Amino acid sequence: APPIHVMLNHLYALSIKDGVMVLSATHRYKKKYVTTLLYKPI
Amino acid sequence: SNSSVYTTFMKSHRCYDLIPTSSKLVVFDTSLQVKKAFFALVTNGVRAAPLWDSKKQSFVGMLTITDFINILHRELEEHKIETWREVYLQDSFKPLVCISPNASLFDAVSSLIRNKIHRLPVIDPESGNTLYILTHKRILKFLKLFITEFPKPEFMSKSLEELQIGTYANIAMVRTTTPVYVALGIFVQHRVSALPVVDEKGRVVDIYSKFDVINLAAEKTNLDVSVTKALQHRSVLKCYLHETLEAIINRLVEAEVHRLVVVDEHDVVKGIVSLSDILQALVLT
Amino acid sequence: WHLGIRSQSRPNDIMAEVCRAIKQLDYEWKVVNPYYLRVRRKNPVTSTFSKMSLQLYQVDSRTYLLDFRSIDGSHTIEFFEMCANLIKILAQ
Ligand SMILES: Nc1ncnc2c1ncn2[C@@H]1O[C@H](COP(=O)(O)OP(=O)(O)OP(=O)(O)O)[C@@H](O)[C@H]1O
Ligand SMILES: Nc1ncnc2c1ncn2[C@@H]1O[C@H](COP(=O)(O)OP(=O)(O)OP(=O)(O)O)[C@@H](O)[C@H]1O
Repeated sequence: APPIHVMLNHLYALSIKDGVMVLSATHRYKKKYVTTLLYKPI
Repeated sequence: SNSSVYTTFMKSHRCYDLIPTSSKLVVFDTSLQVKKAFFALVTNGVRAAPLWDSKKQSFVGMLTITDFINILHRELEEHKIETWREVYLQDSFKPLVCISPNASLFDAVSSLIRNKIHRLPVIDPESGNTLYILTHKRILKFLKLFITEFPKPEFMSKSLEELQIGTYANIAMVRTTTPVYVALGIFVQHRVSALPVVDEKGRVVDIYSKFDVINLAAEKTNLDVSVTKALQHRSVLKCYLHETLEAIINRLVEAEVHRLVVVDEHDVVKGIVSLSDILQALVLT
Repeated sequence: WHLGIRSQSRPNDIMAEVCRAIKQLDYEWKVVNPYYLRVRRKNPVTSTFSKMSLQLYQVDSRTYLLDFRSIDGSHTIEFFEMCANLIKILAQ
């Protein structure tokens, strides 16, 4: 059944603490790469 | 355009130019609790963060030390960034100021100066993404790399008095005896980053900043204490009018500090030159 | 940091859950592969579109990895929000 800088565009996560969730991902703008971390209340 | 070289240089380059090849951007949702946001700032080692409002699906502004200062000046930590921004109707009155990657550095400096802010989010109009956060310091370093490396204008040689750069009236200062809460009030009252600490003579002995106040408060032990005692909890740079603008700049950038106290031979405070004073002098002028 | 989320349920069940979660979400979805997907969330406020992709990988004999990939307000942040909602429902 299921199949077993590549990461570019893939969701990443720190484990949840204090009811806050940290989502991160690396996206490319032109020749620059931005890793964004979003702290959002669960 | 030798005497306008820097202006030309800044109009020549984009905000995209001083964005790092690889960079990390910490973003808060406005529903976040102030306390948790504060701790998120510390663990990441940043002094400010862009704000994203889920209801509006938009970036609504920045969370800075000043916002904490205002808050402290009025459960502070239990409430959401939203709630606090609403108390001041911040989104409406001081709306987000952002700049495009393709906008010029000159525009960035101008925007920072005219809006009296230190953070300028670089947002891509195409995706709406925030790519980077601009500051006077980062722009100045960039300019500095250019300054040191290409022929200088004659005014770079001119002294401070000679050029009239800095602020020499209505200087906000504190006395060693001054309580911290008093200093708190004057911060909010004068919209200034740091306060020279002076003795009975008026000579400068130390510098007190908004961060000192916030550090003391996070300690949760009373604001009534004087300024020197609070300074003992920690862990000065000055200039002379006769010194050259170029020498002043190097000094600023070398110690990655934000301003100098201008002082007399006896160290009595005469003035203050900050990064913004420098940028406006070189670039905006 | 962790890539996507993990699960030790049977692949078909995992995918049955995702579709359910997506429907609860009201996000439209399509099926490229039995365990791969493309999810389109239209935007309520900005009346725009945000699209992402889900691919189910196996990791070992007993474990599977659900991967979230965005497709080229803020698009990065909206991508996070779309993922967050999905995971919250799957968290239950
Ligand atoms: N780009 C911006 N758009 C809208 N408001 C802003 C922006 N940057 C800062 N502010 C607001 O302006 C106020 C002053 O913050 P500013 O960043 O200028 O100084 P600060 O608090 O000393 O921060 P820093 O530590 O960067 O100096 C803060 O309340 C902040 O919310
Ligand atoms: N204690 C002070 N009293 C009066 N004016 C000040 C004081 N400190 C700075 N200024 C003046 O206020 C303006 C901005 O001051 P501030 O130090 O907040 O900005 P800045 O430091 O240039 O920004 P940055 O911290 O990024 O340089 C500048 O013209 C500066 O000359």
